[PDB]
Amino acid sequence: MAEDKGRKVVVSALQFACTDDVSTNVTTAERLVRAAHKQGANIVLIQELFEGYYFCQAQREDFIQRAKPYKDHPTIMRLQKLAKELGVVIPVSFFEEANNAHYNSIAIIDADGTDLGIYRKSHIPDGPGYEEKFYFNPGDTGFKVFQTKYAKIGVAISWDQWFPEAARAMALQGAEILFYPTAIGSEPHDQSIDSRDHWKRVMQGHAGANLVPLVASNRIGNEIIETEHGKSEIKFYGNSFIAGPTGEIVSIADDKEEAVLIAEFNLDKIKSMRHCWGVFRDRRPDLYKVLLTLDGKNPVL
Amino acid sequence: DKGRKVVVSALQFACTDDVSTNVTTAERLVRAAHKQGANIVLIQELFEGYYFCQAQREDFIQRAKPYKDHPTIMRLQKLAKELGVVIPVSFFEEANNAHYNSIAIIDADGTDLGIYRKSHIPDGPGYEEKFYFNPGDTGFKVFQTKYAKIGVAISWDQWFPEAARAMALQGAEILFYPTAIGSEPHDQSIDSRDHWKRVMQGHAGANLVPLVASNRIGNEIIETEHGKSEIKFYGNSFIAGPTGEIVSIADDKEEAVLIAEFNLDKIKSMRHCWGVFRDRRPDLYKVLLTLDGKNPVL
Amino acid sequence: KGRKVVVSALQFACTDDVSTNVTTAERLVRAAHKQGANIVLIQELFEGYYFCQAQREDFIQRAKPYKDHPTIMRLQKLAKELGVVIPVSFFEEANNAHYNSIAIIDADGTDLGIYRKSHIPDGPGYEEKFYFNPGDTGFKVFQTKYAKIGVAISWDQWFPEAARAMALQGAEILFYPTAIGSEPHDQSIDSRDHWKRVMQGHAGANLVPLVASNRIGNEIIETEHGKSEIKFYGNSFIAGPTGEIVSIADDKEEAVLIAEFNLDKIKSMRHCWGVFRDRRPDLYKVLLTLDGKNPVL
Amino acid sequence: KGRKVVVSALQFACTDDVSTNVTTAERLVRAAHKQGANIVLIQELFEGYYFCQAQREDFIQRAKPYKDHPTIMRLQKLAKELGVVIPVSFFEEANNAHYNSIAIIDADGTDLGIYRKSHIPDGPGYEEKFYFNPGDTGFKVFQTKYAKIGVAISWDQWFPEAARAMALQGAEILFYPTAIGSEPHDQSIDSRDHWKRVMQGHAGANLVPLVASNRIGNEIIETEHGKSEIKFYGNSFIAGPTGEIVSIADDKEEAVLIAEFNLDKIKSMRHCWGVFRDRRPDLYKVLLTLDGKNPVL
Amino acid sequence: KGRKVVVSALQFACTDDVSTNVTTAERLVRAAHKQGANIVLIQELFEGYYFCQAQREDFIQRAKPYKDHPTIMRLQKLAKELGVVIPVSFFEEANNAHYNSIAIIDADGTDLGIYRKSHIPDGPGYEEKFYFNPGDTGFKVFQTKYAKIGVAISWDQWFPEAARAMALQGAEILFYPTAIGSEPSIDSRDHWKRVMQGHAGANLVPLVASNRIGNEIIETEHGKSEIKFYGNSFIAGPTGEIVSIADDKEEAVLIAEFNLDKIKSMRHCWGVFRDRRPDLYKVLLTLDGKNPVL
Amino acid sequence: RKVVVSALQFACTDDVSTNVTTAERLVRAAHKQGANIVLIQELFEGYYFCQAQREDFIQRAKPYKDHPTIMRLQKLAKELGVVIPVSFFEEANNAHYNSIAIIDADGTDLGIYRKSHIPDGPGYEEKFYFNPGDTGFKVFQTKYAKIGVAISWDQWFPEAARAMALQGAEILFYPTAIGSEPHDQSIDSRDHWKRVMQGHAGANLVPLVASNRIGNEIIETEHGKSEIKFYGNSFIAGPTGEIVSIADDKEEAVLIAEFNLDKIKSMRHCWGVFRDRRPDLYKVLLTLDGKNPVL
Repeated sequence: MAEDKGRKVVVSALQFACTDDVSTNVTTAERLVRAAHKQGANIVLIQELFEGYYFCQAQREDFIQRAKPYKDHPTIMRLQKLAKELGVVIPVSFFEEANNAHYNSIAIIDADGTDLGIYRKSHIPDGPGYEEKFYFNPGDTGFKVFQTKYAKIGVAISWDQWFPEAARAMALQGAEILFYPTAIGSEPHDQSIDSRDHWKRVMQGHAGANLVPLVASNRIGNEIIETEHGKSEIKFYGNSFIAGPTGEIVSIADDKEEAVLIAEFNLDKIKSMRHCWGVFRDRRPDLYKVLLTLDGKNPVL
Repeated sequence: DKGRKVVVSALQFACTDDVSTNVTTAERLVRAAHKQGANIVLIQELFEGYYFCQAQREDFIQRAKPYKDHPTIMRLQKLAKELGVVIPVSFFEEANNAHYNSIAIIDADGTDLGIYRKSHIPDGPGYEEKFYFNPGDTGFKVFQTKYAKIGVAISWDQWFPEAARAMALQGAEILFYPTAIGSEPHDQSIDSRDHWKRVMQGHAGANLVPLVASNRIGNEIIETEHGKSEIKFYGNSFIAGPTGEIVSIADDKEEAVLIAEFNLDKIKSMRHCWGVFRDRRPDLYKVLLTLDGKNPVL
Repeated sequence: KGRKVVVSALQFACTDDVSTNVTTAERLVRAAHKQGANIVLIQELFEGYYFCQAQREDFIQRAKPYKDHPTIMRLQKLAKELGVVIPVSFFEEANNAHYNSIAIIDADGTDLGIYRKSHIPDGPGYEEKFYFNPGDTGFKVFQTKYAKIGVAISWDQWFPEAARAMALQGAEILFYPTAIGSEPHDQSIDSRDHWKRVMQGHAGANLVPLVASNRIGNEIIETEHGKSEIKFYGNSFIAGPTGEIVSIADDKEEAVLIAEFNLDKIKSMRHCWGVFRDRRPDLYKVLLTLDGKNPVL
Repeated sequence: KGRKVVVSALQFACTDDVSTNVTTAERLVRAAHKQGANIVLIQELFEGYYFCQAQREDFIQRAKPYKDHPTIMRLQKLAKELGVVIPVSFFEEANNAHYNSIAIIDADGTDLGIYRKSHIPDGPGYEEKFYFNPGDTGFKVFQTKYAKIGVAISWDQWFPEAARAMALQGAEILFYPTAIGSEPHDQSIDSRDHWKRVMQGHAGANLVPLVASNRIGNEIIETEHGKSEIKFYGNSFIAGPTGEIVSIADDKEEAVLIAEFNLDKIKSMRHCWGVFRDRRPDLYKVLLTLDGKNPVL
Repeated sequence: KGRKVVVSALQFACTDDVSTNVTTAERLVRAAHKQGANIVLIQELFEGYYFCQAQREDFIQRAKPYKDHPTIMRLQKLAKELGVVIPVSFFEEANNAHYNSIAIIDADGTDLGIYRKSHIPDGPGYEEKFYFNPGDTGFKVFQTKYAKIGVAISWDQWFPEAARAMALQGAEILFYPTAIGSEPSIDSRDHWKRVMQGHAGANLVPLVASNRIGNEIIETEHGKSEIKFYGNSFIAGPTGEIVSIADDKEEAVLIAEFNLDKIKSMRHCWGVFRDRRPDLYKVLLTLDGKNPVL
Repeated sequence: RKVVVSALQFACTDDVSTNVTTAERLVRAAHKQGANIVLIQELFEGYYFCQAQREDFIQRAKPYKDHPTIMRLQKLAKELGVVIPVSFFEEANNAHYNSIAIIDADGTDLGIYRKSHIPDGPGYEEKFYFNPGDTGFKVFQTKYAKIGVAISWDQWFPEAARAMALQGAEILFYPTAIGSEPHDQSIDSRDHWKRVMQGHAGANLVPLVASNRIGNEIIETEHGKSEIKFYGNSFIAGPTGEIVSIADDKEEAVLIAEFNLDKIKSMRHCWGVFRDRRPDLYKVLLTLDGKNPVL
């Protein structure tokens, strides 16, 4: 009796705490990637801006200079080594310097060690605790998919995950799995804001509407940043998870543990399911021009 | 709790294949909803009869009727005006040689505010809608009622984030989806109800607007061109709030009246402060105007 | 005297094995070339059975990318070896979209592009809407070594708008690869005469010849509700520029049909007759509605 | 000899009451009119305190739609009465988008349309990116009774690209209503000389006059993390077409600045100077990057 | 703390004898170095009188090729001897085309490449196109031992786009060798400085300008033309503030130290480059404000 | 801005290459007489073929794209530095037009205008050949000036001149081929033709240029020989309508008038008639029958 045929891929969401020291956090990442591969993982997802604290609680001049070029990046070069050694795909999130522009970016490292390129975060959040608009130009790559040894994947970043347009754009270009490294928690100006359920439901919705699985890796722990106006704290709420192509959660972490989440998907069965459900056959792009507005009337240039 | 408040309702009932029975059933539940305080009441898809799209039959097409002087619409305008409630009326539209799965929005004073024509048309065993309906040519609309600016789409439209975003971008404060979905006659292992909820809950959370879904219940057996075909409609009518939470839900067999109050001033303030509309990137969305990921449609 | 072009319609039966059917196509293309053909037309979805009687998940996966398609690549070699133009019908996968498509191969083997079927039929026996996104190429014409040609697919042939669109853009000949027969739900529907008249109208109205290649044979497909059967009724034909039939096959024979046209003299006939001079696009806005009143977005 | 135009920059301190502040605008506009002004410029967001020191939910709901805006409508009445052109800065709600916008009223009261602020500043004291979508009108010029003018907003004034965009589309005069002062996290920043120089640069590069109107006063805002204070530094000015300052206000008093320009003489001095006939747009592609290599989508 | 760099603007009067002028350039480069200069700017076309003033067929001879240029080669030796970066303005012959050009020499004497003057006035009061084709290099930056630098030439000075183009590409200091004066009505010295302070301010990069001084009489098609070049060479900082300036009549050696790391951090925090909108800048690739050029 | 303009008036054979030799040699004399903008008569590539309605004549038409004649008149436009409008019979897929291409002084081809008003009747069976044009009226900005180019029968319609002058036209231009009628030798149209055009100039305050064919022409039709005598009277009119240079009905002519156009924009702008117009009252000009707007 034969196994069910089709390409299988094992994916992983990792969840951990960071210090504001880069060598410590990269060592933490190698360790969890290694544990993930030991559980059979093929593609492994590390959370947003893992090289340090989530520094965007402050709006500081000196924190802008934590950016580094994409070219010859020490963290990327090191994880390229790991990727080739274990035979796994590793997206690497980093703060990019590009002449006078800066971006929250992610380089996709393939399972032979090859850097396949970058995605630059398109949607940039703002407000207390999450002052990203001060640091990052809005991304200019557009939504991208990457052909890896195991799959065509879509990778976007954190706040991108709240936007249906991004998931769909990746899916229309052939993405077979979506990946969202993330940094999200409490909000220092209002301790009654607890966004964790809202956060999951919106992404489950992307998974179900595009009929693709979806991986989110989010940070844990409390971090305190010195700001222009005193110290500010966020408690990162974990809840890393993996969802299947109906938006079912197949694996989930809690709000405090370090975790290695693992799941297997038959990409050929899911392809077949995605097409028979028919949503991509029935879409109406002739009726979607209003999505190219911000205000419901006026197309942007 | 200061601000403009509005009470919405999802209804859920079984249909026969006789229009008079079904409209009497609708009148009964609209009155029950109003009794419980409702301002806007949502009746399910194609509620005038059995869900006839299980078959592909010449005679079934001639069930359509013109938007103009439609008797079912005209009768609920009288009810809308009597109770001062907004009532969207789903009907099978004939428009010269075109046909549409449509919906007419009656305001609380009985005024017909216009129509929306279903945009996304499903197909497959049990749900052969592409055989009857021209794909919709109104575009996604919003309507200004006495109580709120609302966005109404139809059934299968509910699977498409593009449709919810289009209504929200145009100022819709609450979304409405009358529906008819159940089992599928070619495969008894398909159970879409959780998948169906999750995708709608995602629209509500991504646009931060409340969302109302009225779905049919009961078994319906149609005589098709190839023999009997049966669907069991699974109910699960629900109301979701602006973060995607279910605040009110029905099971898969009970007749129901569901009721929720929403404060639109607070929800507006919340939707804006969360920031997604401030942060969208239409400059990077051109690929949504493709089907194949490469070629923009004409 | 003037530019002459010999066209051909092919009519044959299919199994559901690709290699068999392509072998068949190749055999008939060669036979037409031996009789002088420059442009040879193979029927719709000739790679296998007309599977659209069913609405099946597994049949959707018969589709294949346009890129490096093994059937198009095979027939490019044949085009080249023969110096003929060969429109190649295939079921296209393009990411999550799917189309009933056709690639136009020039007489030097060059893939000149594609047209994605625009009008998608539906109903018992012909459940095409389940399988194909409505085409997004628009109507096209293709400059080949012999002629500017307009190629659309099957059900497109019932629409005068398609023919007109092609002719306005310079098509000098129209081609319609086709799959059409009886209807499994009503044995009394016989569409063959109706089908011809409508196509003859297009030919007469635009003053351009027209070529239609249709399938033959009984096909029995297993569907969600049991067996379903179509007898395909052949009647592949070539019409001239006043819509007269110059060549026609019966409803069961395998056939190779040949006809020669003087394209310069037809052009001059088409201009002289006046219609493209007298068209009133100022008064045709209603054709951009479905319902006779509301223009589509 | 030629078309003369008298333009004015206004400068004043704002209170927390809308209708008080619009009356303040009315009084200074009347005073500019009396001294002969044809086009009068009011500072940015003059309806109230500069609220952008804070990032607050409730402050967002201070926005109002462009349609039937009561401050725009009141100012239309005044433009018509006095025969002056008045651009009106306001916080726009447009369904779920919000912008920092300006409506250009013509000397007969006619509302010519709006520009939405393109470049949105950020940082302590000036958290504008929390409130405004980046503008989607693009740079505009408006044809008024007296002159084609280019109006942009505040932070837009640091970008040579905006001033050039407007001059290329025919602006004869540039206007920049502004709100700028000290910064709450660093009392060592005094940007007023820098801010002047950058604008004087635009005037001189395009050979067009330029008007800037800036707020004065200390404003304390209750933020999400406590009181934050800006001292607005005035220095409203008018510059000539070589970038010379012809009129300038101090850092704490109300002012009405007046300057006359001969627009036909300046136009002629611009054509002669030839910079526009000598530009190299074939070499300017890199301006469509952020990072000096990748063109934006 | 940070990379500190000393830059210099030189100003002198030219004779119309080449050896004399190159000897003058060398004397003043050495003097800049003696005061600590790391990068030294010589004014445009310094090997002689400013001749674009005449429409003389004979002055076309003065152009020499980029390859093996006697003046460039001599200045290469001096760059390598003193450890200083020297951009060298010259009149380039290249194959039936001619350009107003400049070649960047690094502190080790390496020839890092060439920029060609992009904007060429077809004015009613010059036929400069007579000598120079419009440049085909586009705007460049060169990585030197001390800094990334952008260099442009004479009329380029007027064009905000050229300064922005160099800045987008990492230029940390801009250099503008020029030559400007007028007949013995108005004088453009303030207009010039204001436009240039403008570019430094908008890009938050320091900016060095070297302009000649002196009267010069050339015989021409009509007869005599005379120009009094007005000097005012200057160095400006990253907010456009003038930190050193020359007068209209004497030789000068201007010196200023910049901390390029502090300036980088200031430039990025001010935020102009984070906030640019290239999606709304297309009209800049038109001449007439409506039609794109090729 | 002192622009010089010319009307030309010459004989045609039915031979493309020779006729192009005559335009060549009269354009050259225009330019030697100081001409900036030089006009060439309608369908000058051969005889006025529209006396017959024959199928083979429709096939005289040519694509706009890489047109033999356009391309040669472009080399010459470039070399002399003169602006030259070029009449030709246009093929466009199955459509056909009576069309004109405006060539600037650097040889630059600036775009086409397509004859809007199509004559009909004996000798002038133009409705048989030409689709009514779909370009609209057009003003081409050239190096020398904003110019208004329409074709032949267009000269009869005040709306066409008025439309061109609302769009910035400083000069109007009309290449033409009119003369005797073959059905009725009593009909003399030369004074009537001159006068209608003079009434436009006056009404818009813009100079006007009408170039026209001379010489006799027999065409073999579907019904026998057919003869027009083309009467010239190629003329330049000023902005009051006064004719300033006028050719005869018989001989080859090179006309010239200098105009101070910045001075004529002042005469016009100051006369007040454009701002005096009442477009709220002109809806009736969008009907054919005097009450039903056309769709």
